[PDB]
Amino acid sequence: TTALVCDNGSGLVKAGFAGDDAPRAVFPSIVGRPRHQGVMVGMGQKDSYVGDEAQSKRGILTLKYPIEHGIITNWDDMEKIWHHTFYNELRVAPEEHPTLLTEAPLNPKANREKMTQIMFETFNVPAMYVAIQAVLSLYASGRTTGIVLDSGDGVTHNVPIYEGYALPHAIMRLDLAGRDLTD
Amino acid sequence: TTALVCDNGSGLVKAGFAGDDAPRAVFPSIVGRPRHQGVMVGMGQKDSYVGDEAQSKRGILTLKYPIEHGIITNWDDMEKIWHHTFYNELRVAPEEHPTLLTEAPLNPKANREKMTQIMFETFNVPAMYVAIQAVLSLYASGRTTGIVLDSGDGVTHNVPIYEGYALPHAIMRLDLAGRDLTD
Amino acid sequence: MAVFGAAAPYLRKSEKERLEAQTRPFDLKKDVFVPDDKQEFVKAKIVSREGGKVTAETEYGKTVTVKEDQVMQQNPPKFDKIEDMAMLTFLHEPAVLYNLKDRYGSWMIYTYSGLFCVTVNPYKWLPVYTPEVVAAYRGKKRSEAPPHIFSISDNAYQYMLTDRENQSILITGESGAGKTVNTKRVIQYFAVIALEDQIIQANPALEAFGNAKTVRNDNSSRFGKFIRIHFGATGKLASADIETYLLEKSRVIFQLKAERDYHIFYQILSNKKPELLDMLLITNNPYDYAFISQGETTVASIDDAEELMATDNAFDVLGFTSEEKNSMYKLTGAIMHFGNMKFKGGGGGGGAEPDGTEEADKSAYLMGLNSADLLKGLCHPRVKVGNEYVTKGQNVQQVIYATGALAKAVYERMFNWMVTRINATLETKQPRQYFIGVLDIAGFEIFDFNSFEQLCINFTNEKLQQFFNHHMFVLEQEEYKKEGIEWTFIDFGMDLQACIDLIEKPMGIMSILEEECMFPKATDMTFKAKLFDNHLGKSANFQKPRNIKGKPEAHFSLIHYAGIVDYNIIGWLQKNKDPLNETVVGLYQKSSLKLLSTLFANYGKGKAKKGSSFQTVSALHRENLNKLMTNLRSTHPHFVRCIIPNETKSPGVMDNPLVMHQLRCNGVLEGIRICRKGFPNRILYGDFRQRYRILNPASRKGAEKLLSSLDIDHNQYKFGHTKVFFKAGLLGLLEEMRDERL
Ligand SMILES: Nc1ncnc2c1ncn2[C@@H]1O[C@H](COP(=O)(O)OP(=O)(O)O)[C@@H](O)[C@H]1O
Ligand SMILES: Nc1ncnc2c1ncn2[C@@H]1O[C@H](COP(=O)(O)OP(=O)(O)O)[C@@H](O)[C@H]1O
Ligand SMILES: [Mg+2]
Ligand SMILES: [Mg+2]
Repeated sequence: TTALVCDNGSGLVKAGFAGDDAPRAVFPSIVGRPRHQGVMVGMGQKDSYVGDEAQSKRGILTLKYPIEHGIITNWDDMEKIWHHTFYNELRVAPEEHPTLLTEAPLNPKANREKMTQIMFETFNVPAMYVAIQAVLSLYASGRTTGIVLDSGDGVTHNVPIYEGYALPHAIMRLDLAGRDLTD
Repeated sequence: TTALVCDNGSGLVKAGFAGDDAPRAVFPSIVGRPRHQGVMVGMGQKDSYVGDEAQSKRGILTLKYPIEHGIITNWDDMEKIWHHTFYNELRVAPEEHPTLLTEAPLNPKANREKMTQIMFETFNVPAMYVAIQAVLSLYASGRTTGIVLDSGDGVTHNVPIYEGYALPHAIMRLDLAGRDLTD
Repeated sequence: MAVFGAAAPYLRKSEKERLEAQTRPFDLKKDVFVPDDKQEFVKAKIVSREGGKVTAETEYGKTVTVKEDQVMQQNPPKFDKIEDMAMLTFLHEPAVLYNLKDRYGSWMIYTYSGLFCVTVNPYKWLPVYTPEVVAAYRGKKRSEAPPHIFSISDNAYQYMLTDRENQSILITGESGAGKTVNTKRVIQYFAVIALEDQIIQANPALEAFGNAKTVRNDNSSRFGKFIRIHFGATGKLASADIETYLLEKSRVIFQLKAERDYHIFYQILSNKKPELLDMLLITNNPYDYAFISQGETTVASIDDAEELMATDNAFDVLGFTSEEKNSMYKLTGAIMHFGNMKFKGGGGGGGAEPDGTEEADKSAYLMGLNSADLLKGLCHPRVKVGNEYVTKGQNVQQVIYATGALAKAVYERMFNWMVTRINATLETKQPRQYFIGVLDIAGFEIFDFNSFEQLCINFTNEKLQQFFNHHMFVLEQEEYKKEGIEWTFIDFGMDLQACIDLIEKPMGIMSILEEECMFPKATDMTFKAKLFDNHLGKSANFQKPRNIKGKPEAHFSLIHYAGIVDYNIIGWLQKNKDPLNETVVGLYQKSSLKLLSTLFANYGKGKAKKGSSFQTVSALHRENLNKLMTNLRSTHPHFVRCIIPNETKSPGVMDNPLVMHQLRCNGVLEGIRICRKGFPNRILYGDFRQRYRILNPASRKGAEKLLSSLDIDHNQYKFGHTKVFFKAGLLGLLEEMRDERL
């Protein structure tokens, strides 16, 4: 079999198969609901637009981000995002694909616990693992030492790694990110 | 055949084949252990860095000297030091090479006995001998009389020798040495 | 025997001569083999066994003494010159060597070895291959027909006609020892039984592009040539198909110090054609170029001038025109100039940019590409992420690896396209019914400086041997069920598969190397440490290396069917990587030259492919081997072994160590060892009666009564209904008591 690498991130979900040179699916992590009434009868509009499709109907939807700063705040929306990623984007059954997930440092333990519970129960993934953003970023850079500054849309954190050994007491986190810049 | 002249000392192991002008391998006598966990997988870090390698990884290791004041306090660490000296720095199998060891005057008898037992059992050297660090120094000076003051890193001592006859009742030992100066 | 004409002597000796040679002095007690220093063993007479000290007088007159624990009996006269090694009363490693030696002394070229066939190339013309023998041989079954290739060929033909299944022939031997002419005469035999000229005309293109000079052989072949000879519905020759497998790419870029590269480059540098040199702007000095100068510059292996001329003529008389030949020549020249590329790290940035461009300019002109576009692609590869394209950064090492991978890939595609063109030209419009396969592969080469390529070759040979062991076991079980004598059902595969599982399976040496080359900071010491941590003591085949006669270096040693083989880690990591560049392939597809055809394709359910960076030579090899085994296993196999008699050209003389090495690498010792653990000696009750009933002068009861009086233990024999099986010790005891009886 083959492993599946999904990165929820913040503001952009990116997923693909392991061993690939770039994620196959990249799309905003947005859940939209219609705020108007709807007069035409027979079209049968769906009650929730998820993913990049919500961008197309941006003008008649109330876009909501399931996560504020790394932490998931709307679990149902996150389940919808994961279902869309697994079915409508990769078109694969997670019943036979181990899943690698990415999670930022210094976060509530309940977050990881609920993530793993959802993955194991709702989708019945055979196995799964959770990793830190900084370690992966260092992996991709072809380096074994150095301090990595990861600044996404949710949170900006610095992690120093020396000879493959982390320095937990020196890890720094700051909530300033792209969303605050947009605001 | 040839004989190996190992001088454990304290804080600096120096060794080389007998008859050479100068010692072949000189390196600090420290054992380093990683005090962190390690995040990167697949590197396969060794659990103990011994010898000069530990000097290059000082920032992620805790260093322990196996010799406090002449005597050996951590026998596993000293065995690691001896193995590294025999198999890496010199790259010579001790199965067919007699060994000459040196130690300071007025040391516990258990130290010498255990050193001899380890050398005959673990490494199975054909033969070995033990000498005082002062008489060898007197030899190296091309003299046969006078007093010798051997101020190493662990212990200092004065040994008077006249016409090749040592005077045990006049040997003096003081525990002040380079380590105390560093402290 | 009169049917075999005047070739009868070589094919077999007359029964009268056999009887005449049977009687000669031999004392089984003290005529046993003795170890020797110059050779493994010598024929010598032991004066007596004085404790642990013995005195053996050999043919050379030496009186050396040997330890008593390594003495072993010798073949008696009545079983000398045996046709089949399976029937030898005492199965021993040098006994087969000496029997073959004395058989070639009498010029017995062909020998049975149970399931194997031993054929030593004669150095003089013989009448055995006269077509009259071929014409008059038809009508004889393998059992009665004495040893020769025609026997197994006819047996396989009969199987394909009657059992209605595909058959395959596997030939093993060193190139240049007569393999080519052996294949020629085999195909001639097939034609007689019903395109030999076409095959002969097309071979030069193949060995010209597939052979290179090594220490052992000056014309060593690497790729796994394979030929499927098809037949019609009525069992008549229809047409032939040709395929290639397991072509090595590492030889293109990396060469050992005392070895050359492929003959193509050296042949191209021949000065007898100045037009190609001047129109390709090729530097006439091989030293200047980087790819070739690393290895040995030149040897007196074969004169490249006339060989190149013959290859060009063969291409000219082939179906395609000269523009295509110019295309291959210019593409080979382009492959030659990729080594002149140089790159310098940017002063203010990590990315490295080129310094010189004249070589790049001329190369791009050659392929009809743009130098600026190629340099941008090499320096800044484009990659598709999601729905948008982004540029990736590359350092000097990565771009060098990419250039090497591109060169290797383009060469491989050229060779594959050439093979397809040759197959299309050879193809005739006859229907393709069941075929007969012919497989030629490199042997279990052994050096004192074994490396990654040798490891791959040895692994392939070990897999082939394991297949052979499984096939022989199946045949043995079939014979046992036919005879109703069925015991020891344990299969003979896992014993050799234990070493295989330490190579291809996850956590094996190959998998560990594949992972390690991915790690950004891998080094040889770390790789060795990981191997030692994961295999020393934990596996039953990984062990420490051994230092003998001042060998240059040894890192680790494996136990194979051919013995202990040590490999050198150094250099493996750098050459394992094969990272291809996608944008360069896209540019090639956009080119204005024929090259786009070879690179035409390269890299609702959502299957995932493999990243360019995640490309290693080791994996492809494995994949190729698998796609070969999934095919070769579909046909009934047959085995042919070719053994060189001596290093020198002088006929008759032999070098025992060379024969020992050939036997060890051919797996004959493995066959004899597998046979001896069971009951290799099987005799009919009629022969046993007429030869041994005089022992107890006086059929189930008679045989039981006779054997009960010989103090034969129950477990030393198997009592059957048609044949009776004996152990070697039983035969020796019977021989001794016959000798004392008479
Ligand atoms: N070219 C650019 N210039 C400036 N900001 C950018 C650019 N591209 C992306 N961003 C910002 O980066 C954010 C995306 O961050 P992302 O990498 O998805 O974080 P995470 O990995 O945590 O999801 C967006 O909100 C956007 O504002
Ligand atoms: N030039 C110097 N100045 C000051 N201290 C020195 C100098 N050279 C050596 N030392 C001290 O001597 C110590 C080494 O002592 P050494 O002769 O190795 O003792 P031993 O033989 O028992 O190992 C070191 O700790 C170092 O601080
Ligand atoms: Mg992120
Ligand atoms: Mg000292």
